[PDB]
Amino acid sequence: AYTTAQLVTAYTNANLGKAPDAATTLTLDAYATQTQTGGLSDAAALTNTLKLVNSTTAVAIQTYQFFTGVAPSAAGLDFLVDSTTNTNDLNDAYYSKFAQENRFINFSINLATGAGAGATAFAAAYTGVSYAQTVATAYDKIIGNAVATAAGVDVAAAVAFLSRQANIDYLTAFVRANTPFTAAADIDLAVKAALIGTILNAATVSGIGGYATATAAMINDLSDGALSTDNAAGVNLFTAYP
Amino acid sequence: AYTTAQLVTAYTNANLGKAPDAATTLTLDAYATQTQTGGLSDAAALTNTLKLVNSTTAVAIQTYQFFTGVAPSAAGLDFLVDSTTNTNDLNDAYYSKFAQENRFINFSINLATGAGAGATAFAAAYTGVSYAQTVATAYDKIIGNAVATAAGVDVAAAVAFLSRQANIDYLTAFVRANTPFTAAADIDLAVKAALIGTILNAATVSGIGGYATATAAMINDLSDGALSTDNAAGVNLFTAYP
Ligand SMILES: [Ca+2]
Ligand SMILES: [Ca+2]
Ligand SMILES: [Ca+2]
Ligand SMILES: [Ca+2]
Ligand SMILES: [Ca+2]
Ligand SMILES: [Ca+2]
Repeated sequence: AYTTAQLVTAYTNANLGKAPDAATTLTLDAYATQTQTGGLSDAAALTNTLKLVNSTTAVAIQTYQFFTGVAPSAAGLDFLVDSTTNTNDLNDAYYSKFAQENRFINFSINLATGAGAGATAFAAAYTGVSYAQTVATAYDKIIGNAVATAAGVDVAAAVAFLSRQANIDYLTAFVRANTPFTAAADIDLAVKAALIGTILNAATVSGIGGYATATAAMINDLSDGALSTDNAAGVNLFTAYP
Repeated sequence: AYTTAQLVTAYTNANLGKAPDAATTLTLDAYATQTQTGGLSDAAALTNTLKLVNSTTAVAIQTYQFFTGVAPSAAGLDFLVDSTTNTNDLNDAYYSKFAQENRFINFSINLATGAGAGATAFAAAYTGVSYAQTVATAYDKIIGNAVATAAGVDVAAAVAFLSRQANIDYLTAFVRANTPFTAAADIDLAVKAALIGTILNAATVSGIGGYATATAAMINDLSDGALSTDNAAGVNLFTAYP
């Protein structure tokens, strides 16, 4: 049985010091009183609280891992998610009109195709490969192929959907309008980045797959105020949370 | 848990020093990260890596064994698969437009009907025997008859399929067009060679049978850089890997 004042601290630390909106406070309060009456277990209530921190936090953990091979340190996360120093950060004014999806896509393009940390590596790895293959291989890296089938979702139908011509056309226009790229190679390269972003979203929303399960456990550890692993130059998800 | 840099060395040695394409690197990378998250066992990941070396390598091991009675030595394999000296080799320019199937057929005709090593022996063994019998006996030699039935595949339906008149007609035209044979006996002889080739393909793609299981174990041994058996004048599969 959690007091509503415990669920707010659990939410605050997950959001790295951003105190929840008036609306969500009411949501948390419901989760509290549903545990006092035994209509909800303890672990269940805490999971739902941390599900609300998806857009703000999970966006920074997951993308950093996929592109740079390592999730950001606690100190680093602070900077990306909720800080005094970064004027524009994930839970700040700049981003208040981006949905969940467009947040993932934003982060991806930043890290991948720019002067971002992942540019040089991602540029060499995904050169001269087709849209179809980009999606198929990435799907398996993130969500697993065996895991998805056991979970009951049909892989083939999903991969086909992501790589259909209509989808690719939509992104091409999107990337051309938004990003300052004009070269034919860089646009091609950025579209792939946006696709992987779309997959990361699709993963974190369903809870299936290796990436999603590890990120969940990192946020759980981050909940109580202190991050146990907290290597100075980044925490590799798959090492730390088996 | 394999690092993606381990799976590439495992692939490279199997391909005898040919470094994988950009596309396949992405495939291997997925297999790595699926072992770090425990959505895939270790042995399973390594098998799938070596499954990718089928077209290049397994083609040289299996055909040599069937026609000359012995798989090529490590030094020999180098020459056939990936070398400086042989301008045209299996993982080189000449063969880049042949599918898996047409590779098997190519190797078979070479070794069997030409001035190839197997010509004299294969010529005496398969003279004055019908298409039906050629297929039936070969099926049993390669895939086993008991083994296939236990595996659940119905033998009778498969053998009939391979020896139907339509199939024979297709090959006759194929052999006439491609190979420099004009005599009525040599064409007949080459068609049989092409049939056995087709069976070798059908074997290595399903994983059933004695030939396929032994070739798999030879490639596994070849994976780590050094071939244990490595007799100078050839390795007999069935002796070395029981
Ligand atoms: Ca803070
Ligand atoms: Ca701020
Ligand atoms: Ca902790
Ligand atoms: Ca070599
Ligand atoms: Ca060569
Ligand atoms: Ca060895």
